[PDB]
Amino acid sequence: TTGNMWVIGNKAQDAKAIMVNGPQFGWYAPAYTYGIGLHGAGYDVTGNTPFAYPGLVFGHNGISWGSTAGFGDDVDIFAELAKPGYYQHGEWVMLSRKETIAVKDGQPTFTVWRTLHGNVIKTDTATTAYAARAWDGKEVASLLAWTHQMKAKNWPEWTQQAAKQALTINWYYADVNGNIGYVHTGAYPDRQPGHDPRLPVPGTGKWDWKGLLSFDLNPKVYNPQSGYIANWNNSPQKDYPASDLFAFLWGGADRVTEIDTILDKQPRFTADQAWDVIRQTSRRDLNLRLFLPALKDATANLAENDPRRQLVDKLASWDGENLVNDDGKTYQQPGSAILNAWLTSMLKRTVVAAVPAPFGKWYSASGYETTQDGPTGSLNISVGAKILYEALQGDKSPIPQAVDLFGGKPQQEVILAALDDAWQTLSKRYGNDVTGWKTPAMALTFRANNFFGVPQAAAKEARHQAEYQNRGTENDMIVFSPTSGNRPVLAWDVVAPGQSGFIAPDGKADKHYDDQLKMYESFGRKSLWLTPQDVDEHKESQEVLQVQR
Amino acid sequence: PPTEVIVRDYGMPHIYADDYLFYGYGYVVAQDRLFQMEMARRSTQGTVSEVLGAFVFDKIRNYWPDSIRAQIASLSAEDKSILQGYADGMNAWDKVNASPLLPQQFSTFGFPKHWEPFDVAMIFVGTMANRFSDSTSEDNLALLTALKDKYGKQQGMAVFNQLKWLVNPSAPTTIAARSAYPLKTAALLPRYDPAPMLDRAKGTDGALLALTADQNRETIAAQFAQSGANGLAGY
Ligand SMILES: [Ca+2]
Repeated sequence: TTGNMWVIGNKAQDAKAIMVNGPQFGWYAPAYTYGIGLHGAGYDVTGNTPFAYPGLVFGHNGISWGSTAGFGDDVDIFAELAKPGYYQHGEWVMLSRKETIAVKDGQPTFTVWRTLHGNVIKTDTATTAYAARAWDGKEVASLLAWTHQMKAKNWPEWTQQAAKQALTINWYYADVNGNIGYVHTGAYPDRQPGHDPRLPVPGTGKWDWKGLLSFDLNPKVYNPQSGYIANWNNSPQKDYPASDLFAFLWGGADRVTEIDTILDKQPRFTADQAWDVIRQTSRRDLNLRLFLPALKDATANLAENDPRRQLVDKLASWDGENLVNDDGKTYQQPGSAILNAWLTSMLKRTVVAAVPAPFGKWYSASGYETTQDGPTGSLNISVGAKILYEALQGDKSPIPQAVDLFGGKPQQEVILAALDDAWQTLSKRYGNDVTGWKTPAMALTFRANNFFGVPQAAAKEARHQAEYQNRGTENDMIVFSPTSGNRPVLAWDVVAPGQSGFIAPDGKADKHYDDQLKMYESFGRKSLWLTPQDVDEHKESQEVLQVQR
Repeated sequence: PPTEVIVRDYGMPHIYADDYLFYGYGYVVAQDRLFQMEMARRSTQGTVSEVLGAFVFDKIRNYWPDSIRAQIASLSAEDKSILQGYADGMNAWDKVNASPLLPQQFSTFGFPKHWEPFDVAMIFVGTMANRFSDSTSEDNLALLTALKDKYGKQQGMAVFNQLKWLVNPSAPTTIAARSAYPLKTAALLPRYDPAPMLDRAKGTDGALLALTADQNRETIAAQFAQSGANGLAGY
């Protein structure tokens, strides 16, 4: 539901292409994704797929593919009404169904309303009913699109399945000859001129969608000149407008730079170096690069004994990677704790101050603070930080500063004030000698509850991992035409805790209940087999059914 | 034999068949993940409280199932075979009910039933579509209303563009700028006087909290304030 990818075409070493995918849906027990190989009836695939969808969201067929979350505006809200269940569209037109909910140890009823724009989310009686997805009516087709693309053996046969995929999803392409591609897929609405997509529109007639934008408009690239295609839920393409989610922004501050900077530090990549990026990005502090110039020059005039400079010198001597100590409960460097403090104080003085309470709670987060069991998904630059970053840029930002976030004061003054806050709160917690600071390392968990918050295992089955890693729920890599070896394609992945979720009534766990769980933690990986020899040579069991019809 | 269909490696199954292939798939899944898959089926359809009692979350029932029913009904016979076969595969592994093979979790939680093509479809639609491709907070109008009550109509809307910008040309893009995106009413809207994002809460273990409506709102607020889009109340 976020997640990352880097396809490598000119940029591969000892191979023709390397696709490394790392979808981030959170970490669960049993594993979110499911390994499967399908052979016959047109298919010839191996990979792993969320919730065992018939279609393999991540795999290869001897071309490879993957997905990240697109985050395009494919959903708009129509503001429809004291003639109940009717709405005006110069005439009084609702569809309703009745739903009763059975309850185990309790009592059973409500109605759901649909307009010609869609389901009614909310009725504000003091004024209006709000109800529209560009992909409505194409859900199953989107499923069968993800299935049929598995049979594709070239760019055209692939893209014509991409264009039947109606949800906002980045798809990716690589093939045996070193060709790579990208299609920000999805149905999108052809809006009226004047339609602001960030806010509802009236649903009285004049603002209805004209229909769907053409697939010609869906962002695409094939064999780009950079020799790669990187993404971490960032803008597909110039002038491409994001989803309307208030907490979501595509600005100058973006974590995908952390990928891009790595993929430009050297001319080519082996399949090993490509996989090694999961490690690098995993432990990478995402805010140091953004705010360190500003901190560096806000404290340039201070003396060394000044705590506010001391903090910044500590950040200045840091490579921006977090490694947890052998005790398994602390980081080697206090950098993130420092930036978390400062950033929290800064947002409280700028973005939050400028927003009327209680909406300042939307922009308070420094993007670090988390509960004991560790982060629920990936880590990102927060919406507050991003806005702040545009303000720190000033006239270098294309964004018009309607309200000054610095309240008439110079940047350096607010920056220094937040450092003083940071120092007060951090010197209280870990004491007055910075070189002794043992700041809490972030942990990771494989929660026994699915993303809905509904249990999919016993509370006991939750698994722990000392080091949180900012990486895919699973990671898969495909390498095409490797110079060494007899195989045209080499694939790897890792489905932690393991392939099975089975526990027998006597409480005996399956052999493969837990055998990838240490593999995940160490950035290891198992091989994916495609060919009938490779499969048979590594068989552990073999069953044959007769199915009638 | 034409009617013949499984080999396993770290436990990963490979299916061999010569046509309705997805039966094999359905089968191996019901062996490996029968409980997880049953609780995805209940989650995507809002039937969780039928077995779990705090989850009346169920009121998911954010979609129109008759639409999805009708989509399935108009499929080609071959497309339909995927869904039909996966379901029948799952159902065959009847064997659990004949020799309760029953995952411990069913016993612990106190209730499996057969599947249909709808259920299978619904696993995708409940997750990829109704959850992940459905991201809106147009919460935005409530922010706008409050922004205007503090700065005035004009300056409010200018501050709204500073916080939720429509486009930003300095943003890193996967497709390098050297193609671009060729496609280059707020004052008609009523006021929005609590933001819906507050009526969505989960605890640290990821479980739903069963708070009161007031309390839930207070909680959602509190944790979003602390952790944001990447926290327990994030998206
Ligand atoms: Ca919208």
